[PDB]
Amino acid sequence: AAQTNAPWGLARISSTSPGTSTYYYDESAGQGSCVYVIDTGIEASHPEFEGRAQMVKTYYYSSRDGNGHGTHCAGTVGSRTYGVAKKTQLFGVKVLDDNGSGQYSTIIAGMDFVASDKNNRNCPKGVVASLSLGGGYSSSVNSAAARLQSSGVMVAVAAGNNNADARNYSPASEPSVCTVGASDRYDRRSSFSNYGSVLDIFGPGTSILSTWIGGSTRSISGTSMATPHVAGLAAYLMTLGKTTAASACRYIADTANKGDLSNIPFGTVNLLAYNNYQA
Ligand SMILES: Oc1cc2cc[nH]c2cc1O
Ligand SMILES: [Ca+2]
Ligand SMILES: [Ca+2]
Repeated sequence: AAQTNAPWGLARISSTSPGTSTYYYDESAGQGSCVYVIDTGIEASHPEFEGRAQMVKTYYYSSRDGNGHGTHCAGTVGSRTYGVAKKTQLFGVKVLDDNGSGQYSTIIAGMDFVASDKNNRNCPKGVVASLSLGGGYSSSVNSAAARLQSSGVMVAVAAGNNNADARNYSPASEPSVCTVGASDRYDRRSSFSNYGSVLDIFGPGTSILSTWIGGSTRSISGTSMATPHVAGLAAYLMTLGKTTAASACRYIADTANKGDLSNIPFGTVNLLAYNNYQA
């Protein structure tokens, strides 16, 4: 299948060169898999989700996304027009408030929640967890991320936007999960993207168009936008039967476009997420 005039990030992931505008993908499009977006919530009623999205847990007064960040990330994972895995099932867990902030204890609770909750869901092709969040190093937060991954969920986390070594940032510094850096449409590391040896892969993160609250759309930037590109790609590859939750990150790195990125510091991988689609 092919989405013509697709957002640059989607075209990039199914391309071997920058500057193309068609997103080529397998029609299975991630159906049968499930992706938990642990963020500010998801506007499930948005037309772009076609009823494939649902709030599953809040840690605040309401489960609605009053911020937009979570809805944006979810859209990149699996909305019809802006998503990587267009037929995946989306579950929202609101651990961040409408200002986009949350405390470590509730973020940890949200992760433990997902590890348990996936056991009551029908996700035959696999389960993915997308975490476009993070803060200063915390061994408890890293530990919660490692537990989720070991429970059998493919965990993808943002590297962070401090243009620094991701080793001092928690979600990102946990070695067992998939740490995602950001790149722009000219194949340069995004100027805000953290880097370092803990990064596993890079994904499109600068000026990413996706869904927004109020049934709208908006273009924003961040490793927060790169993360869902690979969470969505993992779901897509899992329903294709190419990999499993435990090895998806390594599989994505193994099959990535290598050496294409510029502005990559020595010691940081030069790998860009690639679906390897051949029609
Ligand atoms: O990168 C991000 C990190 C955190 C940490 C808490 N909320 C966040 C939202 C972000 O977009
Ligand atoms: Ca090339
Ligand atoms: Ca890793």
